[PDB]
Amino acid sequence: TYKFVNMREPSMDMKSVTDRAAQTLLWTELVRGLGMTLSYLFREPATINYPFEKGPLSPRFRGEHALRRYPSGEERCIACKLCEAVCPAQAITIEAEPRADGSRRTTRYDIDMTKCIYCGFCQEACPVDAIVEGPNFEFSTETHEELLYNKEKLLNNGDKWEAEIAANIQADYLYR
Amino acid sequence: ASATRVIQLLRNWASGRDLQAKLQLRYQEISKRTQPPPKLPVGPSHKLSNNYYCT
Amino acid sequence: DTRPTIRPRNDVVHKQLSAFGQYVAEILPKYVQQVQVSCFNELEIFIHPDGVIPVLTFLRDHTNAQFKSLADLTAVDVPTRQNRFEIVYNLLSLRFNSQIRVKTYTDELTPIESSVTVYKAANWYEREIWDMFGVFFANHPDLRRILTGYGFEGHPFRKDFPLSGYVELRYDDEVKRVVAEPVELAQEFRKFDLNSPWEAFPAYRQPPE
Amino acid sequence: FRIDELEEMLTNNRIWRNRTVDIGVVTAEDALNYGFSGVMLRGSGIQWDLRKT
Amino acid sequence: RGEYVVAKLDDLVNWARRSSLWPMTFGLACCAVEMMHMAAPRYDMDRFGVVFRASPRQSDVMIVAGTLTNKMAPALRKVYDQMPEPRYVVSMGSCANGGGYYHYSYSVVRGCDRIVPVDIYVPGCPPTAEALLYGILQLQRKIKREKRLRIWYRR
Amino acid sequence: GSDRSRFLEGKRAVEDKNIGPLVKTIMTRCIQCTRCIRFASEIAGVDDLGTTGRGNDMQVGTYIEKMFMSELSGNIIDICPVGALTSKPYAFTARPWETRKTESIDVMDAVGSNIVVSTRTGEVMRILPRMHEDINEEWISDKTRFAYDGLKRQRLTQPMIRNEKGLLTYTTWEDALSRVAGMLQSFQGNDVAAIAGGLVDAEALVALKDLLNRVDSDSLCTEEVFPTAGAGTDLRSNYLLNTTIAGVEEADVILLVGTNPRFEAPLFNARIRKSWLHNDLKVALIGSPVD
Amino acid sequence: DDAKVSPPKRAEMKTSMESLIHHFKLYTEGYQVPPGATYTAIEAPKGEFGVYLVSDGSSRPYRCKIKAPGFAHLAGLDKMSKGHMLADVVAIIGTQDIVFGEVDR
Amino acid sequence: GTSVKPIFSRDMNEAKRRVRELYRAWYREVPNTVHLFQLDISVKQGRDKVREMFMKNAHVTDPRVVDLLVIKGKMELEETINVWKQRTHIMRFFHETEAPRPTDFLSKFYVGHDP
Amino acid sequence: VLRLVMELSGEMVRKCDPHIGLLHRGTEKLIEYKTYLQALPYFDRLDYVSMMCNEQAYSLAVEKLLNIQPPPRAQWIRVLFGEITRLLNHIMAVTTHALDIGAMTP
Amino acid sequence: TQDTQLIAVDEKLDITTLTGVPEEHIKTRKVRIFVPARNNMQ
Amino acid sequence: PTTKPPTARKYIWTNHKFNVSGTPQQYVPYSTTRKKIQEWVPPSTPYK
Amino acid sequence: GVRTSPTGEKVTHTGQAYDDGDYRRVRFSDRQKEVNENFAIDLIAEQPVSEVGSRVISCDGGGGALGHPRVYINLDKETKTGTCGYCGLQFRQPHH
Amino acid sequence: LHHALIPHGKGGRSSVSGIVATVFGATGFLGRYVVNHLGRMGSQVIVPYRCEPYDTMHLRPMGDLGQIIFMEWNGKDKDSIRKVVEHSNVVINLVGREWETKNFDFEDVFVKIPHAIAQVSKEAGVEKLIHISHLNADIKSPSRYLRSKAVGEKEVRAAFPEATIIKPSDIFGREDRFLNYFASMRWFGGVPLISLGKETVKQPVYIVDVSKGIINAIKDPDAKGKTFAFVGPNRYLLFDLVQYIFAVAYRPFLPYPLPHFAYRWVGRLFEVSPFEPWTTRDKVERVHMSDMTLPHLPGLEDLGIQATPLELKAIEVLRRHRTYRWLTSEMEDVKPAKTVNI
Ligand SMILES: NC(=O)C1=CN([C@@H]2O[C@H](COP(=O)(O)OP(=O)(O)OC[C@H]3O[C@@H](n4cnc5c(N)ncnc54)[C@H](OP(=O)(O)O)[C@@H]3O)[C@@H](O)[C@H]2O)C=CC1
Ligand code: SF4
Ligand code: SF4
Ligand code: SF4
Ligand code: SF4
Ligand code: SF4
Ligand SMILES: [K+]
Ligand SMILES: [Zn+2]
Repeated sequence: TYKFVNMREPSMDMKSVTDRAAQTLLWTELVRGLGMTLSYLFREPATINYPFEKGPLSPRFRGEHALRRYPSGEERCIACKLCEAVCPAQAITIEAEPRADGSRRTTRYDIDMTKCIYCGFCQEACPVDAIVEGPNFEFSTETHEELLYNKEKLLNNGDKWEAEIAANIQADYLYR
Repeated sequence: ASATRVIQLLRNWASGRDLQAKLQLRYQEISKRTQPPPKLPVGPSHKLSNNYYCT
Repeated sequence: DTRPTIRPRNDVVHKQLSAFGQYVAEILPKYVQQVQVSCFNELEIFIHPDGVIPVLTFLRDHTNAQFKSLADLTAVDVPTRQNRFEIVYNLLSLRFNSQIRVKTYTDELTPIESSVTVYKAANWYEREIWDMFGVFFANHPDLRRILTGYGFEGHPFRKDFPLSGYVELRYDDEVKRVVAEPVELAQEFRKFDLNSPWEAFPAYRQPPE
Repeated sequence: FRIDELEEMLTNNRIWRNRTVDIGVVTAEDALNYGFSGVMLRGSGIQWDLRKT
Repeated sequence: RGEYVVAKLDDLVNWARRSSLWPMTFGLACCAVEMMHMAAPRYDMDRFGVVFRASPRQSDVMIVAGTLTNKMAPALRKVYDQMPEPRYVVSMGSCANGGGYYHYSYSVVRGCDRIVPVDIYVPGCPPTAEALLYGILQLQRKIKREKRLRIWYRR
Repeated sequence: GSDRSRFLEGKRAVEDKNIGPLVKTIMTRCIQCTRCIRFASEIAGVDDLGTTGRGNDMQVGTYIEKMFMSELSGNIIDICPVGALTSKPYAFTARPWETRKTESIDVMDAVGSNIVVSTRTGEVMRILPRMHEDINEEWISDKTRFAYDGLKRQRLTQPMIRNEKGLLTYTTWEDALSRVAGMLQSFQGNDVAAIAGGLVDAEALVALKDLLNRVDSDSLCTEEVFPTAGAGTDLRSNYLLNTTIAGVEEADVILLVGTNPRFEAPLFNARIRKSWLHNDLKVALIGSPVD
Repeated sequence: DDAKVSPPKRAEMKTSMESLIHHFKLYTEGYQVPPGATYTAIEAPKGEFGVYLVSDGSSRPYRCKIKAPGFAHLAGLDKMSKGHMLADVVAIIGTQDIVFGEVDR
Repeated sequence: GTSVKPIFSRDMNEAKRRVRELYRAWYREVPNTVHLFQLDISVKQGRDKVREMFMKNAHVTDPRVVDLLVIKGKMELEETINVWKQRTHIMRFFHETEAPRPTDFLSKFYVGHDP
Repeated sequence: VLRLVMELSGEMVRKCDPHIGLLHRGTEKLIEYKTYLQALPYFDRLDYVSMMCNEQAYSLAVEKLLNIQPPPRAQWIRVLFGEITRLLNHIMAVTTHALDIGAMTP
Repeated sequence: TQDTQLIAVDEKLDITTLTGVPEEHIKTRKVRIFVPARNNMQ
Repeated sequence: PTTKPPTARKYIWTNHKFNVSGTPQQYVPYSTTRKKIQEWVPPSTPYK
Repeated sequence: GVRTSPTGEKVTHTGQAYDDGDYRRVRFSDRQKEVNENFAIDLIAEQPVSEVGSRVISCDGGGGALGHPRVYINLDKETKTGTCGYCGLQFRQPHH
Repeated sequence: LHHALIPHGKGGRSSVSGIVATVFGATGFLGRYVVNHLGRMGSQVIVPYRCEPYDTMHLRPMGDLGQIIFMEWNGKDKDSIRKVVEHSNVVINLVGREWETKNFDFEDVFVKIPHAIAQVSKEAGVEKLIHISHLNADIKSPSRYLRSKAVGEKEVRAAFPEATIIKPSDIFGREDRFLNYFASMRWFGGVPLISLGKETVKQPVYIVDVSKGIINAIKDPDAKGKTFAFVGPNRYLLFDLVQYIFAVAYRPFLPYPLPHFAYRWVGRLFEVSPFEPWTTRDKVERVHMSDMTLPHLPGLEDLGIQATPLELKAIEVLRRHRTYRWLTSEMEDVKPAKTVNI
């Protein structure tokens, strides 16, 4: 099925021609829009007072990457390198090693934020929920080197945004 | 981000409609953001028998 | 049903498309080489290059064919075959709604006649191939480079062309302009070795020799 | 209630139409050979839409 | 002594610059659409004195919004080179900051910094509108911490 | 295989048995494919790797905490289908879908076993055997396999010259070649020599011989000594495994003149062992009673 | 439901062997696609949007080509305006609705 | 096998002809592209670059290849003439920012591992 | 990003010449180095006003190759969000067109 | 049977200058062909 | 958070930090790995 | 534990510490070398050795689905403590 | 060489050349250019600054990420110098002004600052230092500029025995304040040459030449201790030089005879402006002071660079001052001035 959009040709009686002549001469649709915009002027302005008020978000929000850790304090990352094999932009780099305790943690774990495209593929790839993307988006930096994160920076991110990530995961792990 | 009835009648007449039925705003009618944990369902081939991947 | 995951099979369209394939094979035996219809009901016609204009016209004009829409035009470089480049024409019918594909072959140098007249949409698509694969098109109205940067070289989609290209550009104050420099990556593309050494699909096994 | 609101501002306006009505006609026959698609076809008049056909 | 008068005067000047920076739009990809959302009613860039619309002759800040390709680079260079001082350039989006998804391309420069100086690096793919707005606020605080006439007087 | 597990019960866990600093052992991952046992019995010949118990509690190992230290032990890493046996020196250094593979030849032994170097990000991780069927089958010695770590240790990278006190201090290339050129130009004739080592290359052998020839210096010596009385190095038949490695697979009797092929050439001894097994070779030797 | 093509749910990930292996390979190698070429087209809001995806038969594709609705549009844009003013050509590129992210590829 | 299809030229003589007026156009172009593009190049050192680029592909002997170079130079000529090209792309042929590269084996050995 | 080299006898345009490539990323070269699962976001970033429509196209191609059909709920979510994408993209077109023509409020 | 003004061209193709590869990459670089040996771990 | 106490744990920071970029408390990237191939130490005894 | 370098820099959990000359330390002047204090090496050692009395013990790392994949460690060797490879808690028989 | 100092790469942005520069006072003229050659080859320069980093953003593009680290430094602070040069292998001194700041006297920026630089550098252990000082520097020159530069050279050489002192002649190149000086001299009426300027010979150098020479002196092994002098290929008498640049700019030339004391009066008048005086009394005492010839000083071509004649590269520098009447004109329209050679 389909509908013809513009076939409504006008009539030609005296009333219709008088109405059309009035609309053309005594500008009416012009006044119609001019009055609609007036109605929008008196309405309630849609505007959020940044940074005092922030936009609504969701528990699935993808933002700054961070390396979580177990309740015992041990980092969850076992350096399976699945996230490195998954990142479409290849922004993740890991070097692993047999630690002094033995658990295979990352000697190097850096995410190039300028290469990252913020997809959330790493977290869904992680089999221990080690790498995640925190709710933070307020990390606009001044130098390009500031963006290139390190393992220590990722650990600090996971130790600062931690109650956030734990609460969001608790509210989202059932969906995923 | 409701208004005065004097302004309320002015905007409606200028807009030529009853816009109070639904505004571009969004008040308390929104969905709650603390929904209970959803128990997600499963797919068809979740049985433990006659689930041979060959077929 | 019993097969809720496997995609539905539509054999009626398959048989009907095969009938039209025999039709078009009989109509133009001069250029047609091999017609076959895929399992998912998509027919492909392998024609000789000299039939780029004739066959297309027969597909564009014939009452019982009635294909006037150039969905896309593409080359698929494959260095193994003797004529590496293969050009695919995708046509869609309106009166007899369906998708047909005709495929021809050419090497780097042997030109392939430019459709344009049969389908005036091909023009820009045509340019892309020349600007992206090196396949020059005979008597194309304007075969200038279309996509890549100015004064470029090579044809990037060629499988021998490296992923990162050959030369980048950046500001130089010594000359007060953007300048082109040979490639020097800050971090090299790691080429992962996928494609596990175990056979996936027994149906499509290459015969031995 | 805002889709129609946009309509009333643009649809019947004198200068939205005058700047836009009957400028750059595209022939229905010449539309499909040019590889045009979507509303570009539907604007000219061919009843074609992948969502239905 | 002179620091009092010169500091008050240059504080006035840098405040005036800070509250009236005029973006030079320059949207190249989806980052442009996200910036456009950032000028929408919700966040309302225009409230902060930023005006979004600006010819490159009358503008203070360039937002490099999207991937910057090789063919683009001379045009962006001529645009910035004509930009009157002061001229702080903010790069939005992973693509413009450096590389991007298409980092290892053949016709995409690996960062706006290799083309033009970047004053604030805004990350995101795309940086959600309010993150862009926060980068703008960071540039505003940068303009606040500006000591031009102090350095002149103490050269 | 399937795409879902219907195992509703608990799994089985097997305690690990250490069998070296060369092979990582996680025996809960084993599938009892018995490849390791058969490799120990036939290929290596050290029959110490076996099975214990029965049923689902059958465990493949060594019962006694014994020390599997054959010259071909590392190859068990490549015969184990699962990660039950792995390489300890390389243990979780790189996921093998990243390492680029480059073919090369082992130089730790005169066998010249074909190998593949697995290098990621400009760094050598491990050495794997390549199939040749004439040199090394698909096995290499542990000495050949776990020798990459020597590359990361003490290395020479910058030219050094003796200072005023007699210590080798780092310097640029220019002065090093200048000193060498000067005192090579000073002395001609037999006064100039060169002793090629053990891991040298043939190309630099030719280059050094030709360079030393232009000053008529003809004392191009090498560490390993061969009796030059008689034919010496003049005939290829004198200094060569003439019958080739594969030729030992059809021999009848072999005499070993006082050698230790288990350590002199592990792959050659593996070939001798396989021919002894299948072709009932009667092997005899004269010399040290090495097992 | 077939886990060989779609990642398994996280519950069976951490409890079942099959799901663990399938997820490991799916995010390591991925679903190897049977060899073949397709031209899939849909009614994108700009216009008909198509992909010519040809796969050799491994974990990776061999060639994907993008039919974007705006490419043929800009190709015909010359015949589109043939005498109208400059304000008309900018009124044309509007319903021409050409985003320069897909035409340009 | 040996038999092949031409693009335009039949024999080395006619392709030799096409490169002739290609050089004609480049000669008549160089001065007014120097003038129009505000080049820092000089007229003579503009012409000799054209000559050296034409001499760069001296080894080519297959006809079809010669038609390919001539049509690519034709595209180059259009790109330059109607100001579609930009000054930076014109300079791209002249390697200013590119540091001089040594040639002798000794300098190659001094610099680093490279043939 | 756009370039129109226009030839005009003053007002009536004689012959235009658009120059695309001004936002050229080697995406078509980029796909055949990542797996399909990694290749998906390219389409998301390809026509960035109709994201889910491009993803629908690519996904439908992929499991058309695999002889696999999505579950019915997946189909319904796909069509619902593709239609939301249609609303988004049409809003783009109409509103930005009115902006070019001069109308700022819509 | 395929008349298109065919010409015997004995010398091998020299598409080198067409490919756009720089001089030192087309000269210095040495490429080897081979059948990749299977991973002995598999 | 008053009505929803976040789950407390030892490794969580006890003091939130704003973005420290710009101020000298900013983060600088650096290789977090050990050394590659290690140099050979020259001997200290005399040449003879 | 975090310790200071001879230069003064804070060593990392991996053991990284820029040496004396090590020209790549100008990056840290007027800045700081970001190091995390919560070392994972020692934050797992002080955890008590669980004394669960069975031959083979399951471990998911706590939190059920939120933990690591369920592994069955073997509490068989009398001379040492079994530990889950993912988390690292040391499990031992209650002195048999 | 340190294990992080071995040369690596191919001379590009990410090539590790093995140079850790300091380029003191690189936020101006040649400081801009040298960093380029240091940034293009790839080297972690430690460019310090006293102004606002705004006037340093133009150094950001000329270097790959992780290079050109910026550090705050103060002139009258040994600790700042120590911080900037603590980890370096070469320290490059370019700090030098042209007008007398009411706060910074001429000598401090030319002996005390260089002396402190040399002392703290030698204490730190930097291998090579390259101090820059005008070629015309004479102990008893009438201009205090050259005098102060001479005492600074002797002080630095005493403090740093192996410092590679560079004596560049007058340098031109984009923002030159020498070519643009006489070019803008039309702004102040007719060009007021002292005694019409028929008696002053000049030997200018292109800035890229001196910057490249500095780079080679860094790479040159024997450059330690020596003192190089940077001179151009040809030398012009002042009048014909001004003729040539005015013809290149196509602006009408109105030479104005002037006594030396009258130009001194004009320089004193111009020295009272509160920002960047267009000319100074010391500048007047410099321009009429012809550049001597110092053949016993090792020149520029011995380093390896080839001097670029002024005629070839005068177009770019004088192009802006050309009006639109001849803004479209090339080089060859202007015949090279009558150089007074040896
Ligand atoms: N033709 C020429 O220009 C010639 C120059 N020279 C010598 O070259 C050197 C540099 O010349 P040029 O670059 O043109 O000079 P500029 O004045 O253009 O630049 C001087 C450089 O040093 C810094 N600087 C200058 N004075 C001071 C100061 N008092 N305290 C701190 N930093 C300072 C500047 O930074 P900031 O702006 O922040 O002060 C800038 O980086 C001088 O020693 C000069 O005598 C020698 C021969 C010829
Ligand atoms: S979102 Fe995470 S996994 Fe995905 S590309 Fe970015 S860094 Fe890599
Ligand atoms: S996927 Fe998770 S566990 Fe594996 S390497 Fe990445 S962060 Fe570590
Ligand atoms: S950073 Fe992301 S959103 Fe921005 S242009 Fe690149 S792909 Fe698009
Ligand atoms: S080779 Fe490995 S898997 Fe096979 S029986 Fe031996 S230990 Fe078990
Ligand atoms: S990868 Fe193989 S060997 Fe390793 S745990 Fe999984 S199934 Fe076992
Ligand atoms: K194994
Ligand atoms: Zn555990």
